[PDB]
Amino acid sequence: AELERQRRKLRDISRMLEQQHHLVRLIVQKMEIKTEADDVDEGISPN
Amino acid sequence: AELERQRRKLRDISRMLEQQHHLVRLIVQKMEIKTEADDVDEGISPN
Amino acid sequence: VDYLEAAESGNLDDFKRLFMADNSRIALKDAKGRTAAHQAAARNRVNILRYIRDQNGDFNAKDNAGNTPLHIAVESDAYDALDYLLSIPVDTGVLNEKKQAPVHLATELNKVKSLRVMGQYRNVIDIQQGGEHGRTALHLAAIYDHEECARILITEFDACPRKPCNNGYYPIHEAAKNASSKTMEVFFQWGEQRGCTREEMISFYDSEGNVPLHSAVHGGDIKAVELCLKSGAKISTQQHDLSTPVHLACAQGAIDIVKLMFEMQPMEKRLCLSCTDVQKMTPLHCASMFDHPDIVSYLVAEGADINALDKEHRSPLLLAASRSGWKTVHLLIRLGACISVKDAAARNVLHFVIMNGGRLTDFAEQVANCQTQAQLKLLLNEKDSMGCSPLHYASRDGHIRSLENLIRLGACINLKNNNNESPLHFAARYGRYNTVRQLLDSEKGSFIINESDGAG
Amino acid sequence: TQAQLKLLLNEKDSMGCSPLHYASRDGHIRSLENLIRLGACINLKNNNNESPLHFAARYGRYNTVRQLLDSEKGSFIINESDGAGMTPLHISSQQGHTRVVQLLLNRGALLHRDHTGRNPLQLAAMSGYTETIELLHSVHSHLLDQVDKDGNTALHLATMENKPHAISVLM
Repeated sequence: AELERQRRKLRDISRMLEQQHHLVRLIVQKMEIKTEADDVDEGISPN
Repeated sequence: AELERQRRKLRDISRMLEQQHHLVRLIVQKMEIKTEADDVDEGISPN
Repeated sequence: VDYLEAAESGNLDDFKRLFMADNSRIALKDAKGRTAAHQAAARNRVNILRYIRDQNGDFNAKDNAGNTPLHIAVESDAYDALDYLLSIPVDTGVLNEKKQAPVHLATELNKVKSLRVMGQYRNVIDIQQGGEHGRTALHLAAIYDHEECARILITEFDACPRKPCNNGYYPIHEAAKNASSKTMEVFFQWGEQRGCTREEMISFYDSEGNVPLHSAVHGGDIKAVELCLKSGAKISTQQHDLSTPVHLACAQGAIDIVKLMFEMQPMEKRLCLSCTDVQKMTPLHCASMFDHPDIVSYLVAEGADINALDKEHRSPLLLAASRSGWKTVHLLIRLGACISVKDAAARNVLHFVIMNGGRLTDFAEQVANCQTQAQLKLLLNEKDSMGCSPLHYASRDGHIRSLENLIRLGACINLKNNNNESPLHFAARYGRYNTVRQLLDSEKGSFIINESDGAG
Repeated sequence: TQAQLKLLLNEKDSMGCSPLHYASRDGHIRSLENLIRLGACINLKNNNNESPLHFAARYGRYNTVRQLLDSEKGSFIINESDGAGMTPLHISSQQGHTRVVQLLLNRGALLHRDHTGRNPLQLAAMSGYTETIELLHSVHSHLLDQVDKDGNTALHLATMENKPHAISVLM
């Protein structure tokens, strides 16, 4: 019955951590152009 | 008996990571108004 | 315990009475911290060893590393005691814990005069004796660059480097890999006077076919190369991988060595420099594969074959672009690259620029300045084997920045591959959001918003 | 005391490791430059005949490798064996450090066998590192199917110790 304790790890990393990536990309928008992130596009890789 | 290794993943993401969301929201408070976060309220969504 | 401090200090006729008391203490040949009576010859006790020879003591010690009585003397400075020890027919072939005969200590530790003491006897010992990995006593004079210990061995003990180790290497190979520039000099000059000549050492084969000019550029020493060229080595002798020394240099970027061997042998530049090995790579391929933009200036000036094909059918321009060397593809274009070649999957150079993240604005700026641009922008619309033009490769892999440049230079938007798919069918399929958005708001965006494919 | 008391820079311990071995083994990029600046010996070998570059390639220390090579005596040590016969291209690819074997190839590390007979792709296939097999095959494509002294290919060696992810790639 531990399967409900397999979603409590992804309840937090998909609402806080996935938002946490957006907060810091909001910061570096205002100082200097990053090269790795904002030169590829969103989506799924073919390989 | 692996159920005690189902709480060691949420011992860290609820004390460091949940605090980590607060540290960066403390940073962007002092530079520029973010629009997605500080226009909704705390709590649970109905859907 | 009485003869321990007696044979080391007194060593004459009262130590021998104390060793007669030490044999009366327990017995002769008793153990100690080191060994049985090994401390006599360690302090050059000739008369105490003569009394040990008078009482017929042991001549084979096992001092926790099997350092025998002859090996315990040469490890210290015991130059005179060995002259009595080698007058006695003692066994001179026991190996230590590190697999060393007493000859392999006098060269590895640069004991110069201890070899000369062994040289007056010369018939009780063996010079072709297998050491560590089967390295004979002249391998270890070639590794550590002990030129004088190699000077003694070859003219007094009468040796020649014809004894390979258990891996194939000859002593001319080990001296050339380790950049022993001084030790190589005494083989080619002072080894001539025995029967192992210059033209015969220079043609030794390794376990891979390495002539010792191949092993002169594994070591990267410019002085050890020109010793092999003065002795008459050709730069055309191929390995088991069919590589010449001009392939092995130029893959290191040794600009000083590739021009040096072209000065000493100007005849071979026709026979090499068009000398495709296994994998069919001319020496110009090997210098552009590893991004060396100063050798590929030199090799074309010496009359190279700028666009010679290979296995998998790649020009040196395509080979230097698949490795993402972008300093050496700007050089080949301004030097006569013939940009029309296509490899085995019909991918031209613009396929490799986009799929390796290369910058494309300054690439097209090179072809414009090199005046090829008159009408050589038909390779923007040039399909590969699967029909994919280079605008398909941009939309399939993200690359928002280089997508704008293909549209700005006038690539065809609605160009279809063999399954009749436009690049918008690629962009929508892999979820590329910003790729879709900047295809649609260009020209011909209203024509392609609702367009079918092979399936409908 | 410095008149000549900098011979303790080249002074081996019980295991033969000079203090430049201790720098490369444990990272320490900042103190690695100071030993080289003060004139420590680069190619000094311990009791297993291993230079510090053999230590740096073995533990995946990227920036340690990069600032050993572009000093003086960096062309002498890029392809140098050890007691077993392995170059630093063998050691780095055996452990599967992909960014180090990428670095050594771009600076012209040549290819030859070790004492067993194996090339750098035999060793990366003995371990299960299927990221280093695909790198080495793209650069040097001829060394997929050559044998060692026992006649084994790269497929026998990955089968003798049960790496099923490195068999589906080698086939």
